[PDB]
Amino acid sequence: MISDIRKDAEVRMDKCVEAFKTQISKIRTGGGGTEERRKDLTKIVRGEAEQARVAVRNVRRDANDKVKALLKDKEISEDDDRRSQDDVQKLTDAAIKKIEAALADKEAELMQF
Amino acid sequence: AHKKGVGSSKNGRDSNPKYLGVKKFGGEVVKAGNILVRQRGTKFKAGQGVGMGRDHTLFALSDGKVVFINKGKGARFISIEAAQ
RNA sequence: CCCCCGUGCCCAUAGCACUGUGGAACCACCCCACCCCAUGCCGAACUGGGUCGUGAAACACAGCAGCGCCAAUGAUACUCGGACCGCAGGGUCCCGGAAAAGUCGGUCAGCGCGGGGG
RNA sequence: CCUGAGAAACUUGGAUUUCUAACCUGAAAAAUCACUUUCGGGGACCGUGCUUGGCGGGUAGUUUGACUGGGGCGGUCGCCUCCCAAAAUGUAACGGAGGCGCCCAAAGGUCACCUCAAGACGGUUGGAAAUCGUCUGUAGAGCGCAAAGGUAGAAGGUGGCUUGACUGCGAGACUGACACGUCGAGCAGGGAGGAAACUCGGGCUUAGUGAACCGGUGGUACCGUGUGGAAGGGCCAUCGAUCAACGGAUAAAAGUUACCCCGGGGAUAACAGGCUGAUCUCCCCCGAGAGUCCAUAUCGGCGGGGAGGUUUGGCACCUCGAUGUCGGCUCGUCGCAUCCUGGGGCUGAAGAAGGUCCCAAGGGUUGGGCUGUUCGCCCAUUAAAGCGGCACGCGAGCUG
RNA sequence: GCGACUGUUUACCAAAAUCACAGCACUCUGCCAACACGAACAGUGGACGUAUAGGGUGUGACGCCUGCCCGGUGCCGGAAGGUCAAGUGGAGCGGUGCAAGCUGCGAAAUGAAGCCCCGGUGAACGGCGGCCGUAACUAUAACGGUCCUAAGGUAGCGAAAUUCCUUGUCGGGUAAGUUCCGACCUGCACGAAAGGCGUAACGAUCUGGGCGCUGUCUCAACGAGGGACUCGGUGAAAUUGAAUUGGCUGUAAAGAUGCGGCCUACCCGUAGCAGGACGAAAAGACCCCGUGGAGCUUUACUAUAGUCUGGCAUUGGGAU
RNA sequence: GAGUGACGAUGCGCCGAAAAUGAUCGGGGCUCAAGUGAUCUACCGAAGCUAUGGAUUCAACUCGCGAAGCGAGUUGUCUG
RNA sequence: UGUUAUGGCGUGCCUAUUGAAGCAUGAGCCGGCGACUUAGACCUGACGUGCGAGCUUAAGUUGAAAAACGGAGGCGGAGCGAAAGCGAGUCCGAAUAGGGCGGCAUUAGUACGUCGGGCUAGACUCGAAACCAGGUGAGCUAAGCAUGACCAGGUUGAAACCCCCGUGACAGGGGGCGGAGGACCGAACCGGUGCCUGCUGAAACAGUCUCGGAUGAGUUGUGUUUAGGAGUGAAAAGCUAACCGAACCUGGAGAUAGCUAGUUCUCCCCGAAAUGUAUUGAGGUACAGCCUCGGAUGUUGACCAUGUCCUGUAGAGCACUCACAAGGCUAAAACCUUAUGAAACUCCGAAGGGGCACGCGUUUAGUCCGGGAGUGAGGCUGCGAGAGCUAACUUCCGUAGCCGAGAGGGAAACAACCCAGACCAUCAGCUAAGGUCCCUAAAUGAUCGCUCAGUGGUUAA
RNA sequence: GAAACGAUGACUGAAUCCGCGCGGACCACCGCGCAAGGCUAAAUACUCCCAGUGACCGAUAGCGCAUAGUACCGUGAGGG
RNA sequence: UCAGGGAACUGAAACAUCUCAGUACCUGAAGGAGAAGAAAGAGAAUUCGAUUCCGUUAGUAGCGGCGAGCGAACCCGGAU
Repeated sequence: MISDIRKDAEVRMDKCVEAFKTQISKIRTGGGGTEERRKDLTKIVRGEAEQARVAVRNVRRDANDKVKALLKDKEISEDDDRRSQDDVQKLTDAAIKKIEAALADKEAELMQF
Repeated sequence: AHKKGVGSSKNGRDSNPKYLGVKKFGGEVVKAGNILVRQRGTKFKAGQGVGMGRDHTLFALSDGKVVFINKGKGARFISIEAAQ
C-alpha cells in the first residue's frame, strides 16, 4: 500500500516545488540591485520560501491521516506507522534541501548585480 | 468492517503429504491381493493376471512373480508369472 | 513357388509422401432400398438385398535413402569414491562408472495361424 | 327441559371503593418497650415469610490460544497441486505460485455409437471469433472447479434402458507413532444394462473434511433392580458443531497495570561487546562530458574493484542470583583517511591570496548566545579553530 | 504560564499547575425522606434537620459568557399494539388393571414488572467528520459537490505545555537567542459548564528579562576549625572458591592475573588516587516465558447484595 | 650496426594495501634460503600398532564335587 | 620418608549448558545436622521358597516364655457377545467371508518373601506471589466525639459612632473615634521548601542554614469510638504499630510450584537422544525412534557380488511451456536461417540410489515377548538446496564425520579441523598426522630450478 | 437425569380393620412392615494422667525444655 | 462424640461443574465414652430381625462438564 501513497505524495509535492521554482523567476525583474534596493526585494523571496515550507508540511499532515485513520479500521497493523514517517521525511527533507539550495543561487543573483 | 481485505494476498505456504510410487518391483513373490504400484494417471498399465483399482492401483490377481515390461515409454504393462 | 482374405506378435532400423504394377481368384466402389434395423439432417456411416463397369480414388505388392525414425569407435558434461584449492563466486588431481546432442551408418519392417486360388 | 326476573344460603376469579377488633403509628400520667386510656392517623396497603421473571461489575469467581529469526500490530494455522531435495519413500523455513469447506434428480450404471485444437482455400442477417465445407493435423483440444499425473482401444461428445450414488463380507496390501485413512480379488442376497463374454458395491484419480461426548428422528419387542408391562436404557440407521486457533478443555468468558507482585531466561529484546557489513565512510579503475583549446588543473556520466568499521541494521553468542543508560563537567589518550603548523610535486602557479595531490601526528586547535543535547545556527576571534577509537573513553570521579 | 485567594496532601524520592475551597449548576427526597451502616419488619446515623432543608454529581473568586447535534447510551414520560415467568384453566397423546379407580406427557385463552415500540430530556454519557479543488487590496472567516447518520464548531483563543511537521514565518530584547513576550495562521489532534476567554491581590508554583552583589566562574590563593596523619587505650563491617591475584598482541562461550607467544618485575609496607577484579550491595524492580499472582475496568463469562414484580400466607367483614 | 622491435600463456613476484594500549611469521631469526615447485631417503614424534607381566566382560573346548559354586588354560574383549 | 631446588607438562569444583578457567550460577573455613521413604489383604513383573490347586480376613485361644485353629472371602478352574444367552464354541448375518477363543509348539498355577516399576496419599528434599477461616490492636498514623490546654512582642487600620462641606435633601469626601480581620512582620509552637551534610548515620529519615503558617479550615493534652478486602481518607490507592493496590497473628498442607537449586559409598558391563506425530503445545508431555535387562530364536542381521525391477537431482536440449539474441518475410501471430535461456519446461538423460532373491570374502548381528530408562530445541564442519548483499562462529531441510558423553598427538593458544577412539603396569620398540636451525624431539639432508620481496605473514578490479 | 424414598423452609392438611407405608417413573399383582411417644453398660472412638515394653532417641537426637513455655522479640494475638 | 455454621488454594495440568469437603476453623451440648438403638426395616432361594464395630462383600452395582474422579448395600465369617 505504501507504493500507492508514495506516488500521491511525491507527485503533489514535486508538482508544487517545480511550480514555485518557476514562479521565483518571475520576481527577478532584471539584475536586482539599485542602491540599497536589494534587501527590500528579498522580502518577496521570503514569501516564496515560507509558502513552500507549509506546502511541504501540508502533504505530510494530510496524507498521514489518510493512512493513520485507515490502518485503525482493522486493515493494517503496526510497524507501518514509523515506516510511513520515514517515507514522507525523505520527501520533506529532500524538498527543503532543494529549496534552501535554490534560494542560495537566487540570492547570489539578486545581490550580484 | 473495512475497505481492503481480511488477509494479505500472495501466499506460498501450506503443503500436502504426498506419496505414490512403486511398492513391489521385479522379482517379487506377491500373493493374491498384493499392491504392486500406486499412481493417479496411467504410467504402468495392468498386465496378464493383474487388475486395476479405482485410483489406478495395480494389484496381484493371483500368486506369482511380479515382472515389468516396457516397449520404450508410452505404456508399461506389468504381468505376473504364476509359479508351478 | 506365388498370390489374395482374415487375425495375431510386434507397438515408426515397420511413417508419410513421388510414381508404378493389380484386379481372373479375393477386395472396394456402384445399384436399389415398403418394411427388420438406421441416421440430431442425409441409408456418405451403420445396413438389407444384389450386375456389369471400374480399379484416379480406400486397399495390396513394389522401387526411390525428400522428410521423418533409429543410430555406435573418439571425445567432452556429469560423476560414486578417493585427495586437495580460493576470501569467495567457484575450481582441479587420481580410479571406475560415464549420457544428452552431433558426426558415420542403418530403414520405410521382421515372425505366425488360419481359410481362399494357378 | 330453554330463555329472563325476583331471594336472609353460599358463593371461586376478579376491578374500584368502604370500613376496620390484626397490623402499623403519634401527645398525655412512669415522653425505650409494656397496662390502660381520649385519642387520633394510616391501613387490612405497608412490612415481613415462600416463590416467578427482571434490573444488577455494588461485591464475588474466572477467561482473555498459539506460531511469533525478542513481544506487539499484522499475518497464519484443517485438505489437496506443483516447486523447493542430499534423485523409491520422507523431509524445514511468517520459503516460490494455486485451489477446498462443492458440484452432478444424474457429465452416475450398462450398452450402442461420434476422429479433437488449431491453420488453410471458398461461401452466409458474416468483413475480430464462431458457423458450413474441404484439405492439413504424434491429438497441439478436451476432462464441471486447483495444479499435476494421466491424454484416445477414451475418462473424451451423444442415446436407450436404468438409478449397485446397493444389504450381509472381505483373502491380502498401501499409510500412520496412536486413533484415521486408501485400494482390493473372491463369497452371498437380490438387481441393472449387452446378444454375449461381462461390467456394475457413485462419479479419470488426488481436496470438497472432523474423534469422543451429549441429544433429535425411523427399525429392532437384547435390559428393564419382587414377577408382568410400561418409563427410561441397549443395537441397526441416520441427523446436529462456520468445534474455521479444524487431534478438536467449560454447557458459557474481554481488557488493563507507569500500584504492581512471585517463579524463571541471557535455549529470547533494549545499553555495550561480538560476528557482519547490505546502509555509512573513504580509497582506487573506465572515461561519457564540463572545463575557450584540452578528457585526468581542477571536476569524472554510466558501471566497476576494495578498504574501515565511527552509522542505520541483521544474527543475538558470555553477561537478566543485575555489563548503570544520554550529555556535560574532570582526566586523558591513541589512529590517520593531517583543521593549523612542517617539507614536497602538479596547477589553468606572475606576485600576491589559493587549489589540488604527496609526505608528515612534535606540538597546538579560543571565548559566548540558543539548545538537555551529542549535532547544528549565530557572535567575536584565530595559525587553526580536524575526524574517530578507547564498554557511542571517563558515575566504586562528579553532575542528574 | 497555572490556580483566584488563606488552607491540604504523596509519616521514610514528587506540597504543585493536586486537592480544597467561597460561588454557579443538574438531580433527588414531604416520609417512620432520598441515603447509608446492619446476620435484624432490631437499633442508629441523615435530623431532636425537614425542603433557598437533606444526599448525589460536577464545577469552581469575581467579570463577559455557557453555540449546533438527543441517532446510539442512560434518564423521566406514555401506553389500543408485539414476546415472556409461576400460576388459574379447557381439547388432546400414552401406561396399568377386570372394573371402580389409579398415575406420566403436554395444553388454546388468560398471566406482573420488564423488552420493543413513540416523545422528550445534552450545566446526563457524549458528538462537533470523511473524498477532490483554489482564486480573489484592505475587514471578521476557509468553499463547492460526493456521505455512514442525528449533527458535522456561534463567541473566544490559537506553538500555552495543548501544533507531529526543523529553529514553522515576520516582530521584540541580545554581539550573537532550538528558549521567552507580540503577532500570523497551516489548530498532526483548540473551545464552552471533562467550561471559553479574562482578571486586581495572593503562590517555598513554572517561565523568560533587568537592576544590584557576589569565588558560580575567568584561575584561584590564603587563613581558620572539625577529621584525615603520629603514639597510648577500646576495636566493628560489607566481603570473602582458593591464591606466591603484572604489560602488550593473539586465542579461547566472541571484554583472560591463570591459555599461547613476547616484554616487564627484588622482598614487606605507609599515605594516597580511583582504571580493572565485567569490583559490592537486591536469585534485573525494563523485556520474554509460566492456560504463576494481584488491583482496577468494562456492552467479556456467570452467580449474587441489593432493588422491581405476579402468586401464596399473619390479611377479614359491606356496596356496585 | 653477428643483433631489435609488437604481443599471446603460464611459474614466481612489485604497486594497489589507512587504525585507534607496543610490536612481532608462535619467537628468535631465516636469501653462505631454516623461503618454494618437483625428486628421494632417514629420523622424530599418540595413551595407534608392537613387547614382558597382570586384571576385567562374553563363548565354546580338557576338569574336579552328589549340587549351587570356585579356580584353572584358550580367543576375543576390556567398546573410553 | 620430610623437605627442597631446577626442568617438563599443567585452564578450581560444581551447576547449568550446543560450547565453561571462565568476566555466568553457587560457596569464608571447619565441624556436625541435611534429600528418592512410608503405607495399602493395591496393580504389574524379576529372583526365591512352599504347595502344585494354591491362600486366608476379621476374629477366637496360649498371654514370662511360642504359635496355632479360624477355611466368610479371595486367585486358578474355557469363551464369545452390547445383551438376552449359548457354548470345547460364541458374536456379525438367515448364512458357510472374518473377529474373538479352543485344540497345536500343552504352565493352570497360588500363597509368603526380596527386589525394578505403577497408582493413591506430604510421596526426592528446599522455595513462592498469592487463597481461605478464626483471632489480634487505632498505647501506629487517619478521623469523629467529650472535656481542657496554649498562641512573646510589633504593624495595619473595618464597619459601626460625633462632627463638618456650596448646597432642601439623598449617594461622597475629611478629621476625630473605634477596633475588624480564613490581615501583615515575628519567637515559641505547627509543617516541611532549597542546598549541603549524613549515606555499614547521631538517627531505619535526621542536623545546620534557609523557607512556610503563626486568632486560624490553628497548634495541643486527656479520655474515647470506627478496623485492617474493612475503617479512615481537604483523596496520594495515602493511612490503618517503620517495605499495606489489600495489616498482623494462628491454623487450612510441608497449598501449588509443569520453574530453580541440591540429592550423599566403590567397582565392573552396556550405552542413548536433541528425531517424527499430536498437543490452549512449542525449555512441558504422549507414542514411536534410539538404551538396557532378561526369557524365546539361534544366522534371517552387516557390508561386498550378481541378476532383476522403479526415479527421472548432475548434465542437455529444442520440435512442448514461459520468457529471449540478429535478419527474412507477412498484413504484427505465424514460418524460415543463425543464436537461447529456464526450481516450478522437457521427446533425451547418466553418476549414484532404492525393492527383491541370491550367496561368498565375509561375517556374529538380526528379530519376537516382557521388565526398567533417559532423551523429546541440539553445535560445527564439507557436500546439496531454500531464506538472506549464494552477507552472519545467521537461520531452516537433506547427508556424512566430530562434538555433544571420547582423552592422546597435530594445527603456537583453540568442543568443531587433521592423525587417532585411552583394561592396568614398562625411565622398551615400529608408525599416522605433523615435522626435523634454537626455544620440544627429529637431515641448519641430497638433486634440479624458482627468490632476493625479506615475499613466505587477512584482498581485488 | 425416566430418578424413588427419606429431609424439611412455604403452602396445603389422609386413612384410622374388607385400613396405611414400602418395595426404585408409573400400574397390577405378589411380597415385606405398622411411623408420627419415650428409655437402654456393653462390642466403638481418644488419649491429659499412670504402668509396662520397645532391631525408639540418646543430649545440633528425643517433647520446645535432661528440668522454661522460662530468657529474650512483640502494644497484642503470638513467637520462643 | 453429637449438633448448628462451614472455605480456598488445590484437582481437573484452564475452568465456573464436580473435586478438595460436608475436611479445616467457629460455635452449641455431653460424657468416660458417645451417636445410635428394638423396624410404616432391609430385602427376597416367599430368606432375616434393636443399634455400633471389624473383615468381606467391591475399588463391584452405580454416580460424573458419565472427564477428573467419587463410590454403597444385602448375603457370608466375627466382637457383641
